[PDB]
Amino acid sequence: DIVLTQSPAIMSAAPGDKVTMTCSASSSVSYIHWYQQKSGTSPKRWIYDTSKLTSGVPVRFSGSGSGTSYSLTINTMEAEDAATYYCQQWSSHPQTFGGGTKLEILRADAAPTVSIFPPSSEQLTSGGASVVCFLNNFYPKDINVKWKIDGSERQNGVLNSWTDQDSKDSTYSMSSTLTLTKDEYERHNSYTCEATHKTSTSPIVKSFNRA
Amino acid sequence: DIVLTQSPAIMSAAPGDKVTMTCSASSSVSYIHWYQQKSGTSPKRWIYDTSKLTSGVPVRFSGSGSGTSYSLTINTMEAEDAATYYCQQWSSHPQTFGGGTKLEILRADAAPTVSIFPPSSEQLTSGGASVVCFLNNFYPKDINVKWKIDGSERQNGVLNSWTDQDSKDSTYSMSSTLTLTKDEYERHNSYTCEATHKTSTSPIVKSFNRA
Amino acid sequence: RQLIRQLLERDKTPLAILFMAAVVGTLVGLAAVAFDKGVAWLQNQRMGALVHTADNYPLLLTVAFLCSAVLAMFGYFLVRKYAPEAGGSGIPEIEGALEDQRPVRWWRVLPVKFFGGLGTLGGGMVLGREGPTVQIGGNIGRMVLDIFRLKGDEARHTLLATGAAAGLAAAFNAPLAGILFIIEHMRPQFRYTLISIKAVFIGVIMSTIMYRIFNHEVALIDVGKLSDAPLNTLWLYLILGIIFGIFGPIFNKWVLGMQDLLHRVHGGNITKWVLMGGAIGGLCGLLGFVAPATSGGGFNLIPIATAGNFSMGMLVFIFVARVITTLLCFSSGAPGGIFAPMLALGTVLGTAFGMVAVELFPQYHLEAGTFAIAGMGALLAASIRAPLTGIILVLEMTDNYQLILPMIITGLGATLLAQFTGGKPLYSAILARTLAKQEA
Amino acid sequence: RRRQLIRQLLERDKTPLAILFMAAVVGTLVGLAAVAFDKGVAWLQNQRMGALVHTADNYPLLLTVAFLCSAVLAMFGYFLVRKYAPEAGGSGIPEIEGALEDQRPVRWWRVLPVKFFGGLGTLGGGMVLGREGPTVQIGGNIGRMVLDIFRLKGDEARHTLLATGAAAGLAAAFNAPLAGILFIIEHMRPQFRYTLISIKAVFIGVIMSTIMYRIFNHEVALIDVGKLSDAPLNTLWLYLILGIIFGIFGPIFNKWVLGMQDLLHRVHGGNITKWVLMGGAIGGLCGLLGFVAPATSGGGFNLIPIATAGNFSMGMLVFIFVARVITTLLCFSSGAPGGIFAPMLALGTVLGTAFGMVAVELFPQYHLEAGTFAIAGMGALLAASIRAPLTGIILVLEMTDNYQLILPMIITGLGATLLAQFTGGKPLYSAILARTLAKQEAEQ
Amino acid sequence: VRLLESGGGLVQPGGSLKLSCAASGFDYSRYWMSWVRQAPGKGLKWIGEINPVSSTINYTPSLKDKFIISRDNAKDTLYLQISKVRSEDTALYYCARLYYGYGYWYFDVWGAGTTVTVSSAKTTPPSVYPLAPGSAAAAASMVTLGCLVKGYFPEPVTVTWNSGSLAAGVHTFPAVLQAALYTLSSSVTVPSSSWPSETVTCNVAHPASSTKVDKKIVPRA
Amino acid sequence: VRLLESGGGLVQPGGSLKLSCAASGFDYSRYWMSWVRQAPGKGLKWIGEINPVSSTINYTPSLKDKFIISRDNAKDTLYLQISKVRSEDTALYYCARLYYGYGYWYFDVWGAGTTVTVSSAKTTPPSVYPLAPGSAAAAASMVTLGCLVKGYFPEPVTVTWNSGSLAAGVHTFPAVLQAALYTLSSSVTVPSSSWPSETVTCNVAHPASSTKVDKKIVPRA
Ligand SMILES: [Br-]
Ligand SMILES: [Br-]
Ligand SMILES: [Br-]
Ligand SMILES: [Br-]
Repeated sequence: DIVLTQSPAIMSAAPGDKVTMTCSASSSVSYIHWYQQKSGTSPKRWIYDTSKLTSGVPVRFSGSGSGTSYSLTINTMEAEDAATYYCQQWSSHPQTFGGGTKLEILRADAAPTVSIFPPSSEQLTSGGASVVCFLNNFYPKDINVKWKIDGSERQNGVLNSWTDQDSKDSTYSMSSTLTLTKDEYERHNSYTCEATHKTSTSPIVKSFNRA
Repeated sequence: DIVLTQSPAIMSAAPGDKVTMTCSASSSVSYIHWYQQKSGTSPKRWIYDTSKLTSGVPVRFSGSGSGTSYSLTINTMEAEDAATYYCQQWSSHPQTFGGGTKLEILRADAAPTVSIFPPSSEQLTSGGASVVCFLNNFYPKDINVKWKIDGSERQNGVLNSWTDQDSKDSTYSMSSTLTLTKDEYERHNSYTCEATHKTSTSPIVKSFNRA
Repeated sequence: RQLIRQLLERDKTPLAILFMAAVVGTLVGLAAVAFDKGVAWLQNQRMGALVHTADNYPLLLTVAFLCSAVLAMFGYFLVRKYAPEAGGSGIPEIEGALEDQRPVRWWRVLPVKFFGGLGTLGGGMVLGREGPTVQIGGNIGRMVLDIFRLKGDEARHTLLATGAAAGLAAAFNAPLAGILFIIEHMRPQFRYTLISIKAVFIGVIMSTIMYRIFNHEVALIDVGKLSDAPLNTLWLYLILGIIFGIFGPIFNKWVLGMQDLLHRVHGGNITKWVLMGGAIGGLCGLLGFVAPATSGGGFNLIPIATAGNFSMGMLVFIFVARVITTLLCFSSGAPGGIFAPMLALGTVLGTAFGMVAVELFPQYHLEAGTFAIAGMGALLAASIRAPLTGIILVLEMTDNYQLILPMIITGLGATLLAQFTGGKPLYSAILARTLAKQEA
Repeated sequence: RRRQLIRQLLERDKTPLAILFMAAVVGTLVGLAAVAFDKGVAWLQNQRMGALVHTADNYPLLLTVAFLCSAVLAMFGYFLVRKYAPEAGGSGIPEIEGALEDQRPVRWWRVLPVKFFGGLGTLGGGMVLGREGPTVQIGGNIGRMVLDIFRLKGDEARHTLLATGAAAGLAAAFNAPLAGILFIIEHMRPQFRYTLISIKAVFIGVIMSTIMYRIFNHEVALIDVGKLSDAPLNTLWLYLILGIIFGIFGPIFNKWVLGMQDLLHRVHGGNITKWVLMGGAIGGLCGLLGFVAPATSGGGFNLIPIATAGNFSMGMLVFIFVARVITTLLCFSSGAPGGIFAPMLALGTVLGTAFGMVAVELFPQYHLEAGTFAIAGMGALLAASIRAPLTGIILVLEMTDNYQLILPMIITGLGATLLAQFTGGKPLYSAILARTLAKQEAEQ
Repeated sequence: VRLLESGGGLVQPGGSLKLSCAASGFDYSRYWMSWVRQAPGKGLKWIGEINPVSSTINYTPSLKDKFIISRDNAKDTLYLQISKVRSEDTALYYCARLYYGYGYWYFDVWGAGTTVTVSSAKTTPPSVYPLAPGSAAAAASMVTLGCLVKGYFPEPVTVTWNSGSLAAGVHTFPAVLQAALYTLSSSVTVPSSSWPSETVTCNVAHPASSTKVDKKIVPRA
Repeated sequence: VRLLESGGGLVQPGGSLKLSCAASGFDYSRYWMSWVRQAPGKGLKWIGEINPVSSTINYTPSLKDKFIISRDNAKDTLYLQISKVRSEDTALYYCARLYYGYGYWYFDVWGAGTTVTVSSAKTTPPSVYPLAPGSAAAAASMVTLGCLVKGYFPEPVTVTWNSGSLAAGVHTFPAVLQAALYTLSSSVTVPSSSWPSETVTCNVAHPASSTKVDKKIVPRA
């Protein structure tokens, strides 16, 4: 069962660049196909029989290769190509897929949009209290959110979560959730959420106070 | 608009007889089809295109004719051969069926087993009085039922309904019900149900006295 | 000098011929139909007669044998007595008739072949209804030539062809195959002819209608719509073709050689013959019970094989057994064609190839049923050497046009290797053997 | 005559190995050739589709850029014919047919490039012509080219490789292997005497070509019609009627194609300038009509599905018929490189559908679907004009795949071929070589 | 191969309904479908048909848009819409699969049917009464018992003695409609030895009014 | 042409479940059908194929009946039933219609997936809480609303806003596992001159517990 292994596991590039990822096979395979898997969607037949394009795939794409080496090439990548691509063969049963190449987009700076949200009525009614912070549409993807209950720093109970890169604007979004008991969240007044990002020398802060 | 009419409206024959119906059309007919219907079941395709037995139809049946008159026919008729036969053309448009011919198992005559019933202690509670009289199991189907209230003839409030020919023994049954108000009923003593058949020159009287 | 004669008067058949074609086909039609009902009827009798003895097993094997035996003998006799030229298929005889090297003794052959085959086929012998219908057809074409006194090589050759055509058509419900048979194979292919193709059509049409007036709404072979054939798969059909191409002449030898070996058995004596006939015919009706797949026309195991319902074992067995029973029935002069039993042989061999291919190439996503259908007319290609006729015959019967490329390949592949391994059109080798005993 | 045939029945179906190999290469070339030609015609039609977008606002400038665009291409084709190979106008099948009678030369060095690029222009502009003309003749020539390049002696080799070229050519034009083969044996054979055309070779040719075509233009059909309904025996007479209609109309059409060549000759006199200009006028009309009414112009492989499904009103049918009779004559009769086969399939489809339409409302009893009358009538004009029924019938059957309609098709076909004869008509591809040969000698 | 039509019942005059017919055991596409109705007594009458690609729908010389035949091949089901209903529309409705032989089309396979009563009358349940015989008449060798299902609407009811086990020699008489209610009676002839010694029961179901009742036949004391 | 897999969700180790994808829009016979896996954030791994007449069914290197792939052409449905489920089976199951170009088969059209989670934790419906601005919105160009989905068991949920009429401006953040319960939030941004002006609703759906909550963002009064 031919083992297929794909060029870079992850690769950045900026719209305009010619992009190539390669598919390497242990034994010798012929007529491989490629699948595009955009974030949160299902794989889509992209390129097939080595170099034919599935109807609907833009002419910017092309396939090639031969022995134990194959390649998918985007001639002038576009930002809407951000996806994990999978090569697959079925020239020797059982067919087998590669590990995927996650194509990342490089794109100009974009500063996050911070939004702070208090524990809800319904939530407190049930005993909990989560304060939610939304850092939206930033790039690059490295961001440092920082929680300050009544001026002092908090790290006990915080959970983070990042989206994949977007397929239109190529930005990222993050959310940080501080989780506390009702009594806990109540023995304090002013809550702040500090976002630090290459786009601002001084951290972005949003804040709410119970009073 | 083409009209088909079948010669025997009803008819009778003994197991192993030469049964022969008809289908005659107001205008020119071609390749007619025959359907057999038993009571309480969907019609079935029997003969088609003037005379072709359907996949299961026993070989004793047969069609024929042309132009304006066709015929279903049975050599060695059976018990299970009793039903209604509807001819049907589509030689022209729109298509049309015939009246039907009911074929019925002619048996040896039988005398009606007459039975008479007084109103329920339940019907009377709630001011109703129906006196039911069952004339069961008799050949032919012709019969006359007549009621006598204190020896006196009654023609108002009678309701008769014959069953179709019995499957078990090709008899007939008959049901006369006499409906009166609880008072109207209680103002009399002797109720008589008098059945006249061909089996006897004297009616079968069955009665009851409330006393 | 007159360097013209030009082009107008191409496709200009005399109206008289065309009308006569219509009547020829209509006759060959009904004739074919009636013949066909007869064979059915008689097979059915022996089916019912096997019921009156369904408890006593050894008495059953007897009533089957003797039953087919008596019918076989009847047929073999009706030939040896009244028309010897109506044994075998009778296609070579009709072919010779187009070269004017054989006579069309219709007054004899018609009733001889009809009732004759009606006996061999009836007993459940391994022979096809084509032999009878094609020849019967051909003669029916000559009968109407005579009865209406039609002058010209055109009329004679045309009505004789369209008869043999309408005859093959009605035998398979295969109008195209009928027409193609003439034009591809049955035409005297040493020079041009006066065979009017427009007439052949008319004949085939009328015949096919006649066949469909009666035996219709049901197909002779139902196979359903098989899968497709990916380009990367075609090579496997060229291989299968090659196999049929090497086996084609080998089978052609045996049919021929077997005619010889079986001649000795009777010497030409119409009693030892008719007896040896009823021996095989008896063997058939017997075999048509203990294993139905080794006896009879073969139109039964076709669907059962294509669906791959037979194990690899039961296939090889069915193949060998049917090679045997086919030779015994045909080579021994019994009235009845070899086409049908060749279709079954090819089906069976194709399926076997499919079987193997399926487990050697899971990548190709094969279905043995496609190799069956490619192989079906492949023996007709490597033995009759009439591939276009067989390919259209299969395509008309099995209806899987998506397999046309694979069929054409197996076909060609067979026709090619049959040539190169030194083989020859069997219906030519037989007319050649018959004319080489007339002159030598 | 007697011992002659005897034993010599062996050496039936004995084609020389050399011829068989050469057929393989012939087909393979005719294949790729046909494929490349076909891609070219597509590309050019598409350019004119893209060019009509750079002018999709200004309506009168659109009607212009359509016309002129098809006009320039037509003229280029008409020229490439009149200048370098006159014998490559029209279909070119009668030319290939003559070449089998050795009454016409196969000037491959000329025709190949002339027909290829020539038709690639007329077809490209969206003229009402079929790719058969080109591929059958191109095919035929490709067969002769390899004969010469390898110097092959014998009437067998010459005729066979020429036939198998013409065959693989028709095959690749329709993805119709059997049709190709049948074309030769039914029709294309020199049917005045016997031939040395090896049928086993024709096969290999057709096979190779058909594969070549399928290596590229595959997974999609030229005509998709879906599986139509069946035809009850009591319905067959309606097909013989339709056949008769095609049979009376067949020679009537054959007159017009012929007479129209005449009438159009005058307009240019034989003058390579008035011609090439008259050409680009028709070619221009086509690319224009191919916008304002697409169903009146182009190959016709588009209205076939749309008509069979009965999506056209009886009115739009009658119109499409008239318009296409007109545009078909103007394109073919005027020497433009490109066959008349495909346009004839459309005309027959359209007429069969019309008959079906009427039949459907006259016989609700029969439970008709006009779509079957379309399919029966599709190869019916090919039967009463080319007089090659068995070829057209298998052509249709290979393209539309409704074998249940074989009986009705055979009947409409034969019904057409019969009445074409009796009304006094003649195989169109024969009446055309009869003329080019007659005009050749009458010019001495 | 089973056709199963449903969707009939009680409708008020001037109302509408949607009879359904669900196919199985065959490729429901490929076939022309049809509706034929049988008015009680009367005979068979054809409503209309519809082909597989819905491109043709023919109805009887019925007047302007009375019926609307349609089909959904996706669910393998045939629909009939009858609007502006009348007494005339009171009938048993069959869907049928259309075929042919020589091409003169016939009604190939039919369904069980659905009954459509069109009337103003209100759905009322049945009152159920035993018909034991009076000690006036002879206990005999064969004893006849009974059941009066009185005044219900509409049809049908179903009568079955001793959970339908005692099926031997039962009679059920066709119900009779008087003054917008139905009445029928069921007979049963049983050996003198079997009743009253053993319990004969009368099981009546009129599901139109969600009625299930069982009336024990006891002798008249 | 659509494929809709289902019947995934929670299975206990050693248990077994019948995944089942419903096909429509193409003749479901004539098509080889297949099943491919995707473990959370890992690569595609083929499970098994099956031909139209269910006569050829190949699996990947697996055991006795680890996988058992069926198919019901009567219902255009494909089945996969995994038994004795170990945790490597915790993945997204795709059903793919198979096809070829030149002949080497590819996975033609893929479904949307079903998730199968091999765990013990009881299936838990989400608690959906609305996150609205802090009673003192800066009232900028846009306003950012979100609703928070807390404590539910198997993945996934699928949050959407105004039943999908609110397409642009939405961000559903990947869930995070914490004490065997998943938690996520979704973010929507709309013109401030449009809310509270118009109503903004949070349509959370948790398929595994068949629960579906529809929360409305109540402007902190
Ligand atoms: Br012979
Ligand atoms: Br034979
Ligand atoms: Br020309
Ligand atoms: Br042409």
